[PDB]
Amino acid sequence: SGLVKMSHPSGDVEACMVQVTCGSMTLNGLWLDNTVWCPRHVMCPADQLSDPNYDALLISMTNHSFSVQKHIGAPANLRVVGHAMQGTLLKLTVDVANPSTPAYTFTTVKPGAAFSVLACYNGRPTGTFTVVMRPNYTIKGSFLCGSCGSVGYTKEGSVINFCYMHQMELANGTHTGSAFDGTMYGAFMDKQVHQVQLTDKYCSVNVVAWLYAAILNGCAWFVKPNRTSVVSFNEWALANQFTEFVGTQSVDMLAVKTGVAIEQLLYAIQQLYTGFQGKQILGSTMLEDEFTPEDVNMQIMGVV
Amino acid sequence: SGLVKMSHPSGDVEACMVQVTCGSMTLNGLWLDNTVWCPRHVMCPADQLSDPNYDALLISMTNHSFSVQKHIGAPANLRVVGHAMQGTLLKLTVDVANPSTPAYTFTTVKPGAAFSVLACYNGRPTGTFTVVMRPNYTIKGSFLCGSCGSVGYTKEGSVINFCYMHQMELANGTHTGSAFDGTMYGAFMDKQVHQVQLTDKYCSVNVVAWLYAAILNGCAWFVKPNRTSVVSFNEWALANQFTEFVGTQSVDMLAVKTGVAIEQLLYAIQQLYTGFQGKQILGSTMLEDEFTPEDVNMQIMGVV
Repeated sequence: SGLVKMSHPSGDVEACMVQVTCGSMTLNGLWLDNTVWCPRHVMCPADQLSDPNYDALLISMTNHSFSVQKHIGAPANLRVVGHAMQGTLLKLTVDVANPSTPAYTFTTVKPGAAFSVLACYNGRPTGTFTVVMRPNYTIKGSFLCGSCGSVGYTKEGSVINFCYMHQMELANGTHTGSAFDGTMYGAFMDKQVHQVQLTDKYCSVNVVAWLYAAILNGCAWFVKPNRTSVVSFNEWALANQFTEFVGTQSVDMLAVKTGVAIEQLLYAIQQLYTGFQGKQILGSTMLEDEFTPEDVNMQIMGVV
Repeated sequence: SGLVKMSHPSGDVEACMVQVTCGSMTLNGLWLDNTVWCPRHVMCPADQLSDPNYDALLISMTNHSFSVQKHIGAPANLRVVGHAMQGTLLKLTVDVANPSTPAYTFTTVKPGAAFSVLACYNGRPTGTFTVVMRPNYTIKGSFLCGSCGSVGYTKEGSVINFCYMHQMELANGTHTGSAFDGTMYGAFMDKQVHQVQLTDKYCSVNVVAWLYAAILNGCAWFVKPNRTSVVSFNEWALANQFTEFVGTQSVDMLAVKTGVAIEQLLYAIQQLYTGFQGKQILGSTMLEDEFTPEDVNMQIMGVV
């Protein structure tokens, strides 16, 4: 038992991390097959970061403009034999295939979904943590200068699904990055200008999962017969900084196991959101929304 | 910026994980040099887990009684050529040295200290997370049947300091394990009998670090001129389920950087522990105590 912020083991992804240098900029890249992915702002002069012209920067580059170094294991320089731009990423082609390329896919995560991040500096992994894509298309991470190109991923068995490449800090503790089609989460521009974000909201389905997690761990004082329907809750949610609730089979599995209906927990939320008035739930005194139904099923019931 | 639950990259330790089987029990082991460490309850018959006689079980074993399998990378069976007991661990000697043995040490962590855990099942890493050794010598982890032998570690540069091998669940979400001298944290016995724990307490020095972290991230409403001395706070702490505060250079670095005295934050705690009365600190409405001064210095100020 117990529910904690859990990340995937990072070794498979560590073996794919490299350093990319262009001009007066160095950051991290992802080496899969003969391709190295990295943020395109590696091209920008380090003092021209407000409104860059990336199309103009690209045409001014040649293969010689890039250097790719692997540090992990034993050092190797990876010769660049092609360069292309895809949205806010560069795709560099190198003359050697990564012999440690995992089985992988690319995916785009939606608000409420969790993924692991491997934070890297100068091509060297330094830490890993798990985040949830927020309803305003940011993540609440921990990133400093040097961290761009750090990657986020989920896994399906042994298959790694790469879903995030780190690009920027929008406000204190508030971050975003690219999917591997080169689109920025939240459509934020990769330049240093003021960019407003939507307000953050509670991820209702994750709150419901965490309440089920609390029940499964001996904590159920908040459960009453009273019910709020999904449709009624969702109208309320929009008025009160909660996401609309969408049920899944993963949530249903928790309702069956506990015998507590989703609707009982929707009512509870509506009583609990102004505060627990002295009480605690799994050691917290506010609603927790970064544990997904899949996370709860995996950690507590051992189901994947 | 941003402060999150951060773990070390786990790849170096993944390469040391193996499966150990004895009798009707299988669990995880740690392979360093020619040694494989694992919990000694792998010896116990799966239906004799209340009061085992480990001395008697040991003498009934031979090298043939153990099988060690590596799954990571390409499978290998590691021939056992010696067995010994050290407290609540077995030390198995195998006929091949792990070619991926990291630079390492063994250490024993103290209450308030954080470390990374690599959770493993059947010799296969499944997740990683960070915990803090609690004041009652337990950790708040996430572990199921099959997880024993999972390891915890800190790092000093490239050196891995192994400090925890998982052994048992004491209560819901409440765990303990061995240091590598074979002593159990909290002196809990490796048998299935009722074992009382001391009450948990807030780790005051980590609360202070987190408040400094809040200041560094634009959150400082709780700072006032009022001060409480360390000696006065510590008398109070013992009456109110807080640890006694012990300053360190790591904390001093935070006080200098922010210009806020430790004593101002000790006063704040004394006002905040009954609740924040509607307010929040870095998205929390209760005191957070699992971020250490070193963690805050590393994540926010980039200092190690």
